[PDB]
Amino acid sequence: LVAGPAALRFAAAASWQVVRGRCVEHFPRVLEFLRSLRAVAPGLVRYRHHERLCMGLKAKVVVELILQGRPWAQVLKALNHHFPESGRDPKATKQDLRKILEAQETFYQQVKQLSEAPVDLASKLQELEQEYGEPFLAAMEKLLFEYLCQLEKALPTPQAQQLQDVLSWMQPGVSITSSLAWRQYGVDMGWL
Amino acid sequence: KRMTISRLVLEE
Amino acid sequence: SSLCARVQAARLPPQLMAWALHFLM
Repeated sequence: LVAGPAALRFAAAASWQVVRGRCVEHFPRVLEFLRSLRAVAPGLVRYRHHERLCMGLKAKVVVELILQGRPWAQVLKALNHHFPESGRDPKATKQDLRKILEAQETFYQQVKQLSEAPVDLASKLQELEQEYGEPFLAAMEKLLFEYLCQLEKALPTPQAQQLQDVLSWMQPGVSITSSLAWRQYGVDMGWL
Repeated sequence: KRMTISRLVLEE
Repeated sequence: SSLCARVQAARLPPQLMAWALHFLM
């Protein structure tokens, strides 16, 4: 169990596979990672970049619960968790904050109106599914890619060997198969 | 149209 | 004092690390 650049790259490689594979059930984990990064290094990316990605991840979590048929009581609990009532960057501007706050409120009201079972609910769910489908997810993945590129710039020279070293400490005496997610992260980040 | 999360992610 | 030194001194939550390492393998 580790820290430092290796720990950041482990969570980045895992998060990169989660978003590429569209594994919405692990999107909350990507959110904690990005929230940890923002707390220590707010200068990695602009505030608008960070919040666009985080809100996209939150919205998809809520949309997925709706599309999988979860009870509306559970949809609304996750909605209020990820989008609560309340409530920071040298260029954490007002125009970007306006658009960020505005996007939250329209999504909140959209989900609330869906939870009241309007007569055209089925039509609205197919619109919601398109609205937060493939093109939305591709743009989201692009935001994460640029975020992780900024993380790699702030880290020392990568070393591809750490994952196998760390996994052997956690699981001594057994054969650990090389992680494809780890190797794909190194390819996408341009590792030697 | 008021800004949505969708359009905010898609823009720029 | 720099961003690089600030990032490389980061410590993530233990449960986030546990999830990440198991997810990769």
